[PDB]
Amino acid sequence: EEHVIIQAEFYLNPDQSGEFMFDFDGDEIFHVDMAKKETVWRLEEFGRFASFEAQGALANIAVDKANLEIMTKRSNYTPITNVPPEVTVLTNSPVELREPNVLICFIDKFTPPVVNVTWLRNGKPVTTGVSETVFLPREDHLFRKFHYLPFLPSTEDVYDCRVEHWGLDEPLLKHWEFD
Amino acid sequence: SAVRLRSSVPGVR
Amino acid sequence: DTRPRFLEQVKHECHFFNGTERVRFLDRYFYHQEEYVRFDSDVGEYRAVTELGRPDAEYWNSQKDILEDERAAVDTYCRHNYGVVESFTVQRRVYPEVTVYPAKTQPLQHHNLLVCSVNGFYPGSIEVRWFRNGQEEKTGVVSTGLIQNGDWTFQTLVMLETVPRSGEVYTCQVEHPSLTSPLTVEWRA
Ligand SMILES: *[C@@H]1O[C@H](CO)[C@@H](O[C@@H]2O[C@H](CO)[C@@H](O)[C@H](O)[C@H]2NC(C)=O)[C@H](O)[C@H]1NC(C)=O
Ligand SMILES: *[C@@H]1O[C@H](CO)[C@@H](O)[C@H](O)[C@H]1NC(C)=O
Ligand SMILES: *[C@@H]1O[C@H](CO)[C@@H](O)[C@H](O)[C@H]1NC(C)=O
Repeated sequence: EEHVIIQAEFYLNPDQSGEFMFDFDGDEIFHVDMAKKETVWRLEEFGRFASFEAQGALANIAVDKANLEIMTKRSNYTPITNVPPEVTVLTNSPVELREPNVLICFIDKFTPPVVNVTWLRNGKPVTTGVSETVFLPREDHLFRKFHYLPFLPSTEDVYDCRVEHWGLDEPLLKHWEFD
Repeated sequence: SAVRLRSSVPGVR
Repeated sequence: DTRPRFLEQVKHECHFFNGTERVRFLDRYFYHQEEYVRFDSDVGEYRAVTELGRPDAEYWNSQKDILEDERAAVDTYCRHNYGVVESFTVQRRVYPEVTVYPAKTQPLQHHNLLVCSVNGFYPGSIEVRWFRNGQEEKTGVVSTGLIQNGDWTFQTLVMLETVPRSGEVYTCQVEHPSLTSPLTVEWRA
């Protein structure tokens, strides 16, 4: 098997969250920002080569919501079982003092697709420059997610990715520091 | 060119 | 928040073999993680995966228009979309940046570990091997495995457990589809 393309959707109650994305071999091609009704390409350049009418995603998500209602009843209101995430913190490239790098917080193998993620520098929340992906599908039908923090490596700062999820009894902190 | 979506189908009530 | 959650997922999958020469469409519906009904182009009708999906299989199979939309999808959906995105996905090639540096199994010791850091490559299939004085070292090799960065690049670290001696030349060798010949990086004690 050479390649797989997947148009993956979900809808979650009672949160009323829906997602729509396309995956190629485990990487996101794009997703639809449901609130803005706009196609968001994972890499900038993708959108120069291709287009997607975001409106069609909204239509599908509406069907998914109706179907969730139906299936919820069929199941006799059997709820999802929380599966807490595995969390790993790593850098984009080998770290050198005062050379711009990126911390990656990889949050894997969890469901439902709801998390609170915070970057901490010296124990304090940081938000400047941060970015994140949507919930990405796994072949076992759990989810994964990436959060990113550009930083200037120094011996002065330590970092943590703090992840909250209903499957965890307390927030999970994964640490990173120089050396 | 345009990516085409696969419709999701309404189930039975 | 302890309110119960309920999740519906749909995955419309296109599977490609030898480009668009052989293509399989798998339309999948899930309640939580449980796949309950699917259309497989190999079959050409919906089948219930669990009892939960029996009503949908039976109804959707009664709707000739739905069935024919599903049957055409290998062409109008899978083959079409492959055409649209293949130039920046299928054909994507990013060569790795390779670095070699010493490390410690314990922060207090001397160096007893060599790291070959392979960063920023696409696609994921890669072969990384260690050589000492031109002979491949296959013992004491350990790795992160293949790591997705989530941004259409991968990385991997491949370690050689060794105590370097003067005179020795170590080489990390990398083979990858973006490369027309092996990329090698030398390190000397
Ligand atoms: C993420 O954090 C928020 C805030 O604590 C939690 O969501 C709820 O926030 C709203 C107000 O913004 C309120 O409805 C609730 O008071 C919060 N939940 C609780 C604790 O009752 C949310 O639960 C957190 N998400 C996860 C997955 O931990
Ligand atoms: C829900 O309850 C009905 C009535 O007892 C039963 O027929 C059906 O099997 C149940 N569905 C389940 C257990 O998912
Ligand atoms: C792949 O396709 C080529 C031309 O499209 C064909 O000649 C070849 O038989 C295929 N490869 C296989 C089945 O090994």
